[PDB]
Amino acid sequence: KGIVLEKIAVEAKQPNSAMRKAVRVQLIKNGKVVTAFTPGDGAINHIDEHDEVIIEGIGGPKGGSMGDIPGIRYKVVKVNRVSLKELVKGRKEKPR
Amino acid sequence: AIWQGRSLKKPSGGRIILARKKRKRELGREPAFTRVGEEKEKKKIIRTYGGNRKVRLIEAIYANVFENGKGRKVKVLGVVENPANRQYVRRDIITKGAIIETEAGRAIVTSRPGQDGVVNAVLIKE
Amino acid sequence: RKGAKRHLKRLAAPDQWYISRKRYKWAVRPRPGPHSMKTSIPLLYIVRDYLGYAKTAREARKILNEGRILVDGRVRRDYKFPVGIMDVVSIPETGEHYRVLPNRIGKLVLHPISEKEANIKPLRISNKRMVKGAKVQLNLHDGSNHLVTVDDKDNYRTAYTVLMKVPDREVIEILPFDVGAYVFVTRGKNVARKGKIVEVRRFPMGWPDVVTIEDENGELFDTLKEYAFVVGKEKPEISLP
Amino acid sequence: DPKRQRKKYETPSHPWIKERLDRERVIMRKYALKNKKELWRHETQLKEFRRRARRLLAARGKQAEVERVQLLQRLNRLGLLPADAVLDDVLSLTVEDVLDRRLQTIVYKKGLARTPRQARQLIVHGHIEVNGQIIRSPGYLVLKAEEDTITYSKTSPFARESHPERMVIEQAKQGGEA
Amino acid sequence: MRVAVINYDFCKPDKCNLECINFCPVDRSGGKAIELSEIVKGKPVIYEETCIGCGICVKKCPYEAISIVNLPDELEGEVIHRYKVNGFKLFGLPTPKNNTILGVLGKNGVGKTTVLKILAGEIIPNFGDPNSKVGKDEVLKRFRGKEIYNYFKELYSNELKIVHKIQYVEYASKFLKGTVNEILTKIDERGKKDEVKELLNMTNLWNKDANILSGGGLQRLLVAASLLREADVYIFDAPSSYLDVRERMNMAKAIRELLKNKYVIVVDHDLIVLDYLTDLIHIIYGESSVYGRVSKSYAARVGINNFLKGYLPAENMKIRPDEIKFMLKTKMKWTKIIKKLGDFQLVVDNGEAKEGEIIGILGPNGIGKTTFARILVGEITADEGSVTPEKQILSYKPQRIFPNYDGTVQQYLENASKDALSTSSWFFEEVTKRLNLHRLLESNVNDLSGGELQKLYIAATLAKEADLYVLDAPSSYLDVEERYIVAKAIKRVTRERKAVTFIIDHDLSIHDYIADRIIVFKGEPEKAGLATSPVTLKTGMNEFLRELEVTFRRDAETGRPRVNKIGSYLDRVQKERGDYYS
RNA sequence: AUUCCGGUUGAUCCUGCCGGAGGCCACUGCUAUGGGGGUCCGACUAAGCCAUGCGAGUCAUGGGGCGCCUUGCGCGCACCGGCGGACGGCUCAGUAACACGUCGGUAACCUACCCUCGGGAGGGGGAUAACCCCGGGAAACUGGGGCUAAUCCCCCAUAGGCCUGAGGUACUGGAAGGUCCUCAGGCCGAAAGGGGCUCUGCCCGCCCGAGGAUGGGCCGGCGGCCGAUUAGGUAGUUGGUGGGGUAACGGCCCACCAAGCCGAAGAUCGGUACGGGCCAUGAGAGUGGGAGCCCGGAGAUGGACACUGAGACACGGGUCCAGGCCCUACGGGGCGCAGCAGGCGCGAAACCUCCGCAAUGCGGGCAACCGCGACGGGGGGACCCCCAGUGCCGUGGCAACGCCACGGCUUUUCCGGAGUGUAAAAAGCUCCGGGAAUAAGGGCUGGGCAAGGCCGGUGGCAGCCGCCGCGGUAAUACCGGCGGCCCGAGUGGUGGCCGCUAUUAUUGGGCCUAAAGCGUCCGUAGCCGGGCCCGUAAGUCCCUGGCGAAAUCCCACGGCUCAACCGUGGGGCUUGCU
RNA sequence: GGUCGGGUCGAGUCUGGGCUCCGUGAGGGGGGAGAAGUCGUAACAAGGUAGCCGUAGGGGAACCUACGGCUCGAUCACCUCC
Ligand SMILES: Nc1ncnc2c1ncn2[C@@H]1O[C@H](COP(=O)(O)OP(=O)(O)NP(=O)(O)O)[C@@H](O)[C@H]1O
Ligand SMILES: Nc1ncnc2c1ncn2[C@@H]1O[C@H](COP(=O)(O)OP(=O)(O)NP(=O)(O)O)[C@@H](O)[C@H]1O
Ligand code: SF4
Ligand code: SF4
Ligand SMILES: [Mg+2]
Ligand SMILES: [Mg+2]
Ligand SMILES: [Mg+2]
Ligand SMILES: [Mg+2]
Ligand SMILES: [Mg+2]
Ligand SMILES: [Mg+2]
Ligand SMILES: [Mg+2]
Ligand SMILES: [Mg+2]
Ligand SMILES: [Mg+2]
Ligand SMILES: [Mg+2]
Ligand SMILES: [Mg+2]
Ligand SMILES: [Mg+2]
Ligand SMILES: [Mg+2]
Ligand SMILES: [Mg+2]
Ligand SMILES: [Mg+2]
Ligand SMILES: [Mg+2]
Ligand SMILES: [Mg+2]
Repeated sequence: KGIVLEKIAVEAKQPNSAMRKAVRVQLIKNGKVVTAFTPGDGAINHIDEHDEVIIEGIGGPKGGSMGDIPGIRYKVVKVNRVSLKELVKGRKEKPR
Repeated sequence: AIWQGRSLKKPSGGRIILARKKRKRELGREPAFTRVGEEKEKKKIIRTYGGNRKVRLIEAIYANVFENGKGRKVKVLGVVENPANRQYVRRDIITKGAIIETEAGRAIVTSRPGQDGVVNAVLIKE
Repeated sequence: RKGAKRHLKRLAAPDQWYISRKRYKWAVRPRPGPHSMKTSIPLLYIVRDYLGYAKTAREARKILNEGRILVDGRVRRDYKFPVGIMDVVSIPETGEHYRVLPNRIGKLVLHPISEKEANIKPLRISNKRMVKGAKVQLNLHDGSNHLVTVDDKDNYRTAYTVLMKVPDREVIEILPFDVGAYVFVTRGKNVARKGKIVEVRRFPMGWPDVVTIEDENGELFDTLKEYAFVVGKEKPEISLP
Repeated sequence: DPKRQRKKYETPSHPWIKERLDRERVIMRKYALKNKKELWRHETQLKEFRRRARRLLAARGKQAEVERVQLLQRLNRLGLLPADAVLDDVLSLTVEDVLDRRLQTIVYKKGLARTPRQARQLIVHGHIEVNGQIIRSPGYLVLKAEEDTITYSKTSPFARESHPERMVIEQAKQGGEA
Repeated sequence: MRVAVINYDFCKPDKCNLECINFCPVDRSGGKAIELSEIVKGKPVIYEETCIGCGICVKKCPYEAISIVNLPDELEGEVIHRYKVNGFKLFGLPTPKNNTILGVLGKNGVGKTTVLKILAGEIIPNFGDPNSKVGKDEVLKRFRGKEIYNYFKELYSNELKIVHKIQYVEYASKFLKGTVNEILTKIDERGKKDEVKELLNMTNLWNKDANILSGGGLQRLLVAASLLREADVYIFDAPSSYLDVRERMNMAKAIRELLKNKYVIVVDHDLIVLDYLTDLIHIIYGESSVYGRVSKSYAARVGINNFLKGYLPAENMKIRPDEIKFMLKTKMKWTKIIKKLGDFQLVVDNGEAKEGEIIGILGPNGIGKTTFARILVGEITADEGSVTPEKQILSYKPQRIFPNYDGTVQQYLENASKDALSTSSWFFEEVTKRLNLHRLLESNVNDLSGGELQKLYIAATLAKEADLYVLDAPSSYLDVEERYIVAKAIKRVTRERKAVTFIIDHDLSIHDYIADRIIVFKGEPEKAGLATSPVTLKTGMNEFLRELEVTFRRDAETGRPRVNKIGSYLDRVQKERGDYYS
C-alpha cells in the first residue's frame, strides 16, 4: 500500500513510441518511494494525488521490469480500495 | 555457590549460551562449616528434593571415634591437617578427610558432617 | 515442563490397546499399578469397548463402583486401573472369565475361560531380594511381591514362574525355566507364539540373555528370556490362545 | 507439517494440445460428462492401476504377490478384467473401460435411460437403485455383481410402467456400446 | 478518519533532522499537513484537515512522539435505526450483561433513549430505511451470529418481563391516580415495599397523593414502582433528575441492593451516582442530532475519566478536541411569606435582590422552592406576604417539562420572540448558537431529547425579555458541558437586561458558578419549609450541606466534585472545619 | 508423459541465459447454487499493547458452626481443613545445544496419587478461624478482644531412617561403594484406629518398610545448516589429589598440584534457525520447507531472585529493578491475554465478546455427582478434499457441435410442512405439497498456445506486450460489438518453492577458438594405487534377536448412499542404532 | 518480624575506554540507462601508423611513445614439409 505523490509519464525504450503513465508512490511500511505503472486507458485520470493505492509486481522476468517500460517494477491494482480495472471499465466508481 | 548445573564453556573453550533459565533442582546450598564448638552441639535440618531430609552440622563436640569395630564418644578438641585447605586448620573446620585432636588422641574423619550431621572418625595408630 | 503428566492423547496412546485413535482427542491415562503401560490397558476400555457392556464411561463407572468386575478375585472400582498380561477379568453375574493375553499383532485381547482356570494366575518371578528378617521377597512381573523363606529360596529363581491362587495368594506349581519347558512369548516379533525351550545364550555384559524355542510345528525361533513366559513343564496348562 | 488432503485427479501437463483436446471432446460427448475433472479422475484411477501393475511386474515375492492378487481380484470385482486375467491385461486396459463401468453409462445401457444425459438426471433425481440402495452419484463405479441388480427405485414414477417417459424409454429398448 | 497527534514532551526538533515533515507525502506533494510553528516551542503542528494518517511520521520520528488517533465519522457501520431519512442514525447497541448493572453515559442527542427503547422493545430498529415497516423477524435474522441475538430472541418471544422507567416523569405522572401506598401495594409483586420506603425515605409522602407531588418525590415513586415490579430486565432512564444529592445516593443504594441477579441498564448524567451505581459504563459518542456510536464496556471510573478527557483507549478515538473543564467562576423585595397547602407550612424570611444579581435556591426534595416560584409567578397567592414591586413583566419555566407542542422549533422560538432567532441579536449568537439549536430548527418538538427540550424551554424563557426570570430544574436532563454553557447563557442575558433571576436546582456546581447569592430552605420535608434571607454563596452552601451531613471534595487541577464517603477522614475534617464543598 | 516450445542471423549450427507450459503455498480482481468430510483460519509484520466477561475447582462420609423446614428425617450457606491447582491450554522470542532423533546407561538419583507384600496405629497437650463485641481504611486491604473443633498443630516413646567402623557371605546381578545377618558408636525420628453404615462386622481412610509402576533428572555413542573478506582459541581453561555441595555423578564450587584441552576432517567467532515425525515437488536421483496434528524443548512485558510443595524458581501465585499503563480521598493501591472470544495497533495478509459439560477426558469426591473457553456443538470465511446442481425427453424448424417453437416428464437443488436427528437447536435423513421454476462465470482469442482473413473506433496518439513483438489511415496483436476457445463454481493477477534446468551435473555438465587448465615446477595432508601367497575378519554380504511411537504413505476388506472420511489387517517410512 | 552489621546470587544506575550496528546527511567519485547533442575517428578490410598482452611515461578525449612478447595479421619474395 502506498500514497500517490505524483503522476508522471515514461518514454518507451527505443523502437516503440509512447508515454507510459505512472505514479510516484510512497510506501507506508517503510516510507519508501517507488514508481508504479497504471495499466489501462484512463487510469491516470481515475487516480488522484494523496490517494491510497495498492502495489503489485508488474510481472516481468526476474521479478523485474516488463516490456517497453524500462525501469518500472510495480503495478497499481487498487485505488482507494477499488480495482483500477473496474474503474477503467467504468464500474465501481471511486469513493474519494 | 548456588547453581550446580552445566558450565558455560565447552572443552574446546567456546562459550555456551543458556537456552533455559535455571531450575530449582539444579541448585545447591551454602556449605556447612563444621567447626569445633565450646558446647551445645549445633545442627540444622534441610528439607530436600522429594521432601527428604539432611542434617547439617555447624558446631561439633564429640566425634564418635572408632578402632577395629569399637567406638566411643570422645569430645573433639581441635582440628589438624586438613588436606582440603589450610585455612580450615586455621579456622578449625571439620571435613571428611580431616585430622582431629581428641581425647584418645588423633583421629581421621570418615563422615561428611555437612550431610549426615555426625562426626565419625578413626584412630590413627602410632 | 514443570511436572508430571495427567493426560494422554489418544494418538499418543499405547500401540496395544484397540482404541480407535482418531475418534476423540483424549484417552484414559492409566494409573500406576500392577503392570506397565506397555503391557496393560485400563479397565474402562475393557468394560466399555472390549466387552461392550457400556457405550459410555458413566455407565462403566457405575458398574465398576457397584463392584461387578473382579481382577484376580478382587473388586476394582477405579476405571484407570491397569489390567495386564495373564490377568483374569471375571464377571460373576454373567459367569464369564477372561484372560488378558496379547495377540500375534501385538495387541491385548480377552481370551474366554471358565472358573477353574480363573482361580489361577501365572507369575514370572522377575527378581529376588533379601529383606529384613532374613526373608526372601520375590518381586513379580505384575509388580507383586511374595514372601518366602531361606529353606525354599533355591526352589525359587528369577525367571521361573509361579502358579498362584489369586483371591488368597497361595503358591501352587512352581514351573522352572529350563530346557523342554513350555513357554509363551509376551512381547517382540514372535509375540503370541509358544513352544518348548531349546537353548539359552548369555551375552557378557548387560546385553539381555536370549532363548531359542521350538514350536509345535517343529520350527525354531529366538527371543528374549524376559519375554519368554513359562506356562508349563511340557504343556501350557493355562489355555493360552 | 501435517497431512493436507490432496486431489484424486491429475491435470494434463499442457492444457492446449490439439490431439488430447479432440480425443477428450469426443469422450466427453459420448459419455455425457460435465467435467474434464471427472474424465481426468477416471484417467487417474486407470493410471494408478497401471503403476501398481508396473511395480509388481518389477517386484519380488511374499508381498507384491499379495498385492498382485489384490489388484487382479479388485479389477475382477469391478468388471474391468476376467478372472483369468493378468498384469499384461491391466496394461491393456483403458479409460473407456472405466467410463463404461460408470453408473450413468450402465443406465444408458440396461435400457433404462434412452440417453446418457437422461441417465444422469435419473440418477441425480433419485430414480435408480443399486442393490436396493438409491445412488445419486453418476460417477459411481458399479461392481460386476451389482450390475444385474440395477433397477428403478420403488418410490419412482418411472417404476410405474404406465409412466410416459418409461413408455418412451421402453419404446426404444437398446444397449450395447454406451 | 485517522490522523496524527504529537506528544510534545518527547519531541526534540533539534536532535531529529525533522524526519516527520521530510518523510511526509503531503509535504512532499506540496501540501501542508505537518509544519513547524512558533505557536509551540518551534515544534511541529499537525493539521487534521490535511493529514491522511498513514503513519510515515510515526515510524520516522526516532523519539516515538507521533501517534495515530481515530476521529469519529458518519460513514461506516451497520446502522441500526434511522428515525428519518436525514434526521439521525445509530451504530451499535450494548449487550445487557446477565447480572451486572450497565451504565450508558453519553452526551445530549446521541442515542441513549433510543438504545433503551430498542432494548425494551418499544420500537424496532429499521436498520436502514425509516420505512419498510418490518419488525421482530428480519431484525432477528439480521442480528444472527451475535449474543444480542439471544437477548432479542427472548425479548420478542416475551420470555422476559422487562420494565422501563422513562425519561419524562410528567408523561408518567399523567397515567396514575390514588396515592402512593395503594399505588405500590397494587403494583408490587415482590414484597419489599417496607424496604423501598426505608431506602428512598418515602415515609412522609407515604400518604400524600400523586398529583400534588414534588418532582423528586414523584421520581422516587416511579423508581420504587419499577423496583417493586418483578422482571428480568430493569431499565432506568435518568433516575437522578429532580433529586437532591442524598436522595440520589439513596436511590443508587436501592437499585444495587435490590437488583442483584437481573439485567440492569442505567442512563444518567450524574458522574457521582454513576461512579457509584455502575459496574460498567458504555459511552455513546458522535454528533448530537446526527449520529451515535456505542463504545466498549469501560469500567465506571475509567469510562468517566475517558469521557472527560475525550479519548477512549480501546477504539483509539479522540471524541472531543478538548477536555471537560469544571469551571469555577434594589429591584424587588418582599415580606416573610407564610403559606400552607393543606399541610406543609412554609415561611420564607424576606430579601432584597439588588439589581440583576442571581439568586439560587437550595434545599431538600420536598420543601418549597416550587411553591415559592409559583407564588412569584402568581399561580398561587400567599396566605400572607407579597412581593414589591408587584405587577412586573415576568417569565417562567417549571419542572413540569414534557413534550406537548406539535409545531417545530422555529415556530416555538418565533412565537416566543424575534431575538430568539434574529441573528441580529447578541442573544442569538450567544444562546441559540452555543446551545446548538440552529441544528434543530426544522425538528418537530414532540420528537426531541430531554436536554434539547430543556434548552429550548430555557431559550424561550430567556428570549421573553422581562424583569423577573424564574427557572426551576433547568439543569435536568442535561450533561455537564451543557450545564455550564446554559449557566453562562443565563448569567449573560441577566446581566445584559439587569434583571432578577431565581434559579432552583440541585446542582451546586451551577450555584457556585453563577450564583452571587442564594437562599436555603430548611425544615422537615413535606411538613415545614423554613427558608431564610439571601445568604452569600459559601455560607448557604455550607448550611445546605451541614443539613443532610454531606460533604464534597473538588480536585484542584480540574475541579471535578466528588462526594466523600460518610465517616471518611476527609468528611470528618471538612466537617470539623466547616469547609463543606471545597 | 523420464517431453519440449519461443527468442541473438540476411540465413545456419552452437553455447548460453531469459520466457512460456505443470504442481503447491500466501495475498489479491471478477464471479459464486447445494451437501458432506477434515488435523484450516492474527503463524509470515508487532514474543507489540490490551477495555469487559469467562478460562480450576471439588469434598457436607474431615470439623465446628450459621440459617431454613413446627420439629424429626432433611435442605442450604459460607469458614477451617484436605486433595488438586506444577496437568491441560497458548506461542516460537531465545537456543547450533546432548536442545532434538535414535541406540544404550544410571551399580550415580528423586518420585504425592496407584498396586502387592509385610508390619504399626501407644501416651499426652495446644492454638485458631467460622461465630460474638467494636471497628479502621477511598479502595486494595486490615486491627483488637472473647469462644470453639478437627483427618489442624506440637511433644514424648516405640518402630523406622542416615552415617561410620568391624566381619559373615544368605540375595540378585554381566559385574557389588548395593541388599541381608551379627556387633559397636552415634544423629534424625512417624502415625488419624479418624469418619460412615445394615456396627461386634463391613466400607473409605492414617504411618513405616521392601519392591514395582508412573513421571522425571543426569551420562554416553551415533546422527542432522551457512560463512576462511572469521585462524588460532581456552585460564576453572584440561586433568589430578583432597573436599564441599547436590536427590544424585560431575571443576558444579573450593584449596592445593601439573600443563593440559580444542583446531585447517575448520576450532573460535559471526549469521540464520525451535528440533523431529512429517510436508511440497520431482521419473527418480534430488532440491526445498519444518505454523496448524503428535512427540520433545523452551518461554509467559525484559532481567534477576525466592516461598510452599512429591513436583515450580510457578501463563490465570510471591519479591525487586527497568519500562509502560490504570484507580486514588495523592496517603496509597493495582495490571501486563504468546488461554477462549473480543479490541487497539501493525500490516498485502485470518472469524463469534455464541451454546453445553450430553460425549471424550482431567481434578475432586466412598459414591451419586460437580466444575472445566480442555473438549464438544454450532455459526463467519472462494482453507483443503469428496459427491452433485444450473434440466431432461420427444416431434418440427434453423444461420443444424447447439438454439427456437409445440407438447410431456422429473424435482437432485428453491419454497412450505411433518417426523427423526440434537445436550437443546440447526444441518442432514425419511415423507407430503408446490412448481423448469431459483441458480455461470472468469480468462483468452498474432505466435509460443486451443480458438476470428468479421465488423466499428483510434491512428507512433491511446494502449497492449510473461517473451517474441503489435500499433505512425485497410490494425485478426489497443478499445468495443458479434463470434469462438480453455477451464468451469470457479477463473485470472502478484510473490515464493519444486519442476522445467544435464543452468550445480553421484547418477549426469563442461574448461583450443564460446564462461573456464594456476606462468612453471616441487612437495605436506588428503584422495587414487601393480601382481601372487598366507592370515585376520574392520568395512562388505547373508541369516537371525531387540528397537526405530501413533498419525501420515501404499494395498485389500469393511461402515457412513459411493467417495472423501473412519475402522480391520498386511506392508512400508523413520539416516538408523544395536 | 525490625534495626544494626558481616557474607553471597545479584539485575540495574552513573560513568570513562574500545568495537561494530542503525537512522540520516554536507562534499567528492566513478557506474548504468536515455536522449540528439559536442570534439574528434581510436577499432573492424593492410580500417589508411597492422592489431592485441605486459610494464612504464605522456596526453582534451578516444589514444600516443618506448622495451619484451603474441597472431586472435593482410600482401609479395624465399627456401622446406605436403
Ligand atoms: N421519534 C424521534 N423522531 C425523530 N427524531 C428523534 C426522535 N427521537 C429522538 N430523535 C432525535 O434523535 C436524537 C437522539 O435521540 P435521543 O435518544 O432521544 O437522545 P438522548 O440520547 O436521549 N439525549 P438526552 O435525552 O437529552 O439525554 C435527538 O436529537 C432527537 O432529535
Ligand atoms: N396543591 C398542593 N396541595 C398540598 N400540598 C402540596 C401541593 N403541592 C405541593 N404540595 C406539597 O408541598 C410540598 C413542597 O412542594 P414543592 O415545592 O412542589 O416540592 P419541592 O420542595 O420543590 N421538591 P422538588 O421539586 O423535588 O425539588 C410537598 O410536600 C408537596 O407534597
Ligand atoms: S516528532 Fe520526531 S521528527 Fe517530529 S519534531 Fe519531534 S522528534 Fe523531530
Ligand atoms: S500521518 Fe502521514 S499525512 Fe498525516 S501528518 Fe503524518 S506524515 Fe503527514
Ligand atoms: Mg434521553
Ligand atoms: Mg418541585
Ligand atoms: Mg526457437
Ligand atoms: Mg502476533
Ligand atoms: Mg497457529
Ligand atoms: Mg517423636
Ligand atoms: Mg527465532
Ligand atoms: Mg502481551
Ligand atoms: Mg485469507
Ligand atoms: Mg496475444
Ligand atoms: Mg547458470
Ligand atoms: Mg554446460
Ligand atoms: Mg509410524
Ligand atoms: Mg591504433
Ligand atoms: Mg581509424
Ligand atoms: Mg590502425
Ligand atoms: Mg608521446
